[PDB]
Amino acid sequence: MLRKQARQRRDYLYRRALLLRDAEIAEKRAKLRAALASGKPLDPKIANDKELRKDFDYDVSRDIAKEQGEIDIDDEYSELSGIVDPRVLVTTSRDPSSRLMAFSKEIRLMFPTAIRLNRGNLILPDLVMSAQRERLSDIILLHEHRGTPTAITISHFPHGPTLMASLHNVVLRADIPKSIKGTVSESYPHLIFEGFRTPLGQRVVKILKHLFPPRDPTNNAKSGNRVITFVNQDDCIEVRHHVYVRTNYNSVELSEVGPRFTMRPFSITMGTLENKDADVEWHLSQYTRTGRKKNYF
Amino acid sequence: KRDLQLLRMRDVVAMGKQFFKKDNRKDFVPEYCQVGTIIAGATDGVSGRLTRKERKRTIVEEVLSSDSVSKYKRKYHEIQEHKKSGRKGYYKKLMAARKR
Amino acid sequence: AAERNEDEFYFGMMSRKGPGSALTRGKGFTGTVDGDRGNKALSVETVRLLKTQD
Amino acid sequence: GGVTVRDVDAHKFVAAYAAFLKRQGKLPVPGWVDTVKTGNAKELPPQDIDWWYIRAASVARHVYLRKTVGVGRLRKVHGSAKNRGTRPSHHVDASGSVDRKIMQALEKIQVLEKDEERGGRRITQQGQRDLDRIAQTVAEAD
Amino acid sequence: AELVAKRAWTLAGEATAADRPVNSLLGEDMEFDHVGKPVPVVTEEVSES
Amino acid sequence: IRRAENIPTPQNPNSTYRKIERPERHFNPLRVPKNLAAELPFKSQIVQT
RNA sequence: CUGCGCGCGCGCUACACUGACAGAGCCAGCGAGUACUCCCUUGGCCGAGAGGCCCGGGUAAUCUUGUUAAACUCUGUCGUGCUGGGGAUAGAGCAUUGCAAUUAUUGCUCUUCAACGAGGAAU
Repeated sequence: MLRKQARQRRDYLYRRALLLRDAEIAEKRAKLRAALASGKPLDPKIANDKELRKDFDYDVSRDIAKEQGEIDIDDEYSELSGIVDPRVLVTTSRDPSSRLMAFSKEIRLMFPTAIRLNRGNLILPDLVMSAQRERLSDIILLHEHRGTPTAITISHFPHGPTLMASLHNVVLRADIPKSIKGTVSESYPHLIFEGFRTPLGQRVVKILKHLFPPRDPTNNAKSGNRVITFVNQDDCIEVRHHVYVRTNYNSVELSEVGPRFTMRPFSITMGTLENKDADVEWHLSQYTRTGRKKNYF
Repeated sequence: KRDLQLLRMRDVVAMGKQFFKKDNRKDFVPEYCQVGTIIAGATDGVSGRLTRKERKRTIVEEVLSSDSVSKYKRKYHEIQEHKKSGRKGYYKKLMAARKR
Repeated sequence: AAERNEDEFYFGMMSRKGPGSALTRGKGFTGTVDGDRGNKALSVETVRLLKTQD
Repeated sequence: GGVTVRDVDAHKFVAAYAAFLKRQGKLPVPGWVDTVKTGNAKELPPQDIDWWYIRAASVARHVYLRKTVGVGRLRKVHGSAKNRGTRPSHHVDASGSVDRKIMQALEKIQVLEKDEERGGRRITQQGQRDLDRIAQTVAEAD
Repeated sequence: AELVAKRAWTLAGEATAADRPVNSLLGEDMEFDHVGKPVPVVTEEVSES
Repeated sequence: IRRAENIPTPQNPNSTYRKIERPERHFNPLRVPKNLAAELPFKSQIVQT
């Protein structure tokens, strides 16, 4: 099994590098197809390449399929997108506190298909090993400061990305009394994402919305009574968890049911939780000059 | 072999007073050699003739019997100071001055 | 070290001593494969010759 | 048959040797014995009262079983946990006056020797001789 | 006398913690650079939006 | 003022520029850990006599 | 005492007999460690201890370090008594870090010996 995970990760990295070179060529091939249909004259370096024309005659059709959106990009999520229900386990750090364990339970209840695991004495490579051995889609690690959580680590499996984020303004479910709160409904939640516009924003949108099981698309625009909101300002994604009734065709009553975060991501690594030496995709550039001026996501 | 190492280092032997053609092959030992001795020029025999206490066996023995061996030692000790400049006795001294 | 085939077979493994483990080697365990210093176990006739010379 | 001390279990050996060093009457005892603690990491002094023989036997066997050992290793060996009261336990070295004086005592009795050739203290050849002899004696009681 | 007297610790360029009095920074009004983005505090307009 | 009322100019010996004797920086060699050096494969195993 | 908005939260240590103490057995694993330097430190003395001192190995699977770690195991002492459970508070002394230790940095010794007898409702 382990040889298959290593081999498939190496094949994925090689295919991504080949896609970089092929994109450098296919930016030139899309000018030849647009000039053929519209008749505007093109560059001589493009029109006088015999290899480009000879291979263009075979590779028209994938460019047309990408224009129509009929195919999907080579990704770690596009293999099993809406086919499998992504199972995900939430774990603490090594010796958790009682409020960290209740918070772990609360963000377990945020996902309708998640499970929680007691860490105890569990070495982190064997944690990764057991996740790949039970075909989990995601793990989420939690770190507390003193009864208040300060970091999440959302890792996609078998070889997918980590998003490590630091938590702020955490208001737990376990602070309000049982007369006012209650047992959270476990229905498949709607999701809304607000303010993600860069390709890095669509990356974090993908690795956050593939944590939830896929919604049945027959009548999802009106059915379902539970929503989860990820909205970012100043690249600190703030998340709420509401439950709603549609009290009229023009009005809706919301009710806050879950914990509130404003998590800020500081590391997105193309590689799982065990790989400390995985190649990072983005990291929070503090101690640079304009790293506080520039806004990502 | 000492004589051939001396012949490839004969620029260093005459310390800048006489520079030589930079012939630097990978192997300094040629395939065919023969160690000989200058006999005599019949026109010059008062100062172009090494005495009995200077006709030595090898070439390295002649270099060592010559002068400026103190000059070689002076240049070697300057190189040794420049190469012991900051390596590890320096860091042992810094660590001792911190620990005191 | 991560992407290492556990069944690899070079033919220097029949003429080298492996890095072993701390249990098999002992207190003198570094992960470095030990090399030869050039010495060899010397037969009795040649040591008879050398000791006659000494 | 032939014998070492490695053929005899720890406690009955060290007790046999303790009873022998005691009986012998040659030993030096410093004098600050009884009024001393063994370590800063301890609460009470030893309960045997005359007990320097127990550590002398334990030291001498420890040295027999290896090349060379110094005062620092013995302090580290004979030390244990100190309760820092209400703050976590930590390991703490034992006293180097005890062990160094034991070594000097057993040196003057010719059962161990200085080893400046490598450092520390080595078992004496006469220490091998007497230790192997009492180790035999222990197995002869059994 | 002011020109000949010793400079104040604010007018010396390098003020280590031995020169000045104890809590003497609280009485000063200096500007300095900060590092990194602060975290946005959740205010009622943010939760309403 | 200083020449009249006889006070020397303030001079700091830590402030006066000096020549700095820099030894050549030599660093230690690489120190590979024992478990990594025993786990890495045969073609890249470390050979130390 | 951090944090959140005398009150609050995370904690450490206990109320002992599956124990405290004193000998004695004696067993890990992830680490780190000194160049233009004083880091990790064995051993030898001195010291009750903390520590001091003389040397020493290591830029390290090579030396510290088998990190002889702690619960733990054994043979003793104590005997249910706030008891030798507990070790707060406090006096006096000796040391180490540091330019500096008063509002007591930390370390050791003697002495002082508080609450706490399993935590209530709840959650």
